[PDB]
Amino acid sequence: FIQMSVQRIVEDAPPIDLQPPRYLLKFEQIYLSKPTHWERDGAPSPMMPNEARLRNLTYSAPLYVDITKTVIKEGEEQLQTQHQKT
Amino acid sequence: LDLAGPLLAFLFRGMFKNLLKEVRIYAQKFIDRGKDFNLELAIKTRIIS
Repeated sequence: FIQMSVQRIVEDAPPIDLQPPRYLLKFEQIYLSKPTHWERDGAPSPMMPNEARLRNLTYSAPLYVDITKTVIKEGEEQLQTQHQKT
Repeated sequence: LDLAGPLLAFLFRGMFKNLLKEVRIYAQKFIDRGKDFNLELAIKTRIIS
């Protein structure tokens, strides 16, 4: 599931269509990291299952996806801005 | 037999579609002026999480 099915679900989703100028959103790839805290000061730290059990935390990992946003201003130049690790 | 992978895929398709729907709604509401658009505030991580 984590390796194939998440990528398939993200990719198979229809591109968002919006509008005057017109805007399109596409999702390129997904990335998963090792499980990590978001501690209250924002500092990263690897979370061990024992600590998750003790502190009533949830043992989870953040999901990032690259998003390409293309804006059409009718000026023949559609500007695409790609965002890494969203 | 539906194991963890199919069960979570079924659970995740709808949540990702809801994320897309809310991005559409917020983006449309914010772009009716035509000013600009930014992604990072238009995505609600709480939905999936």
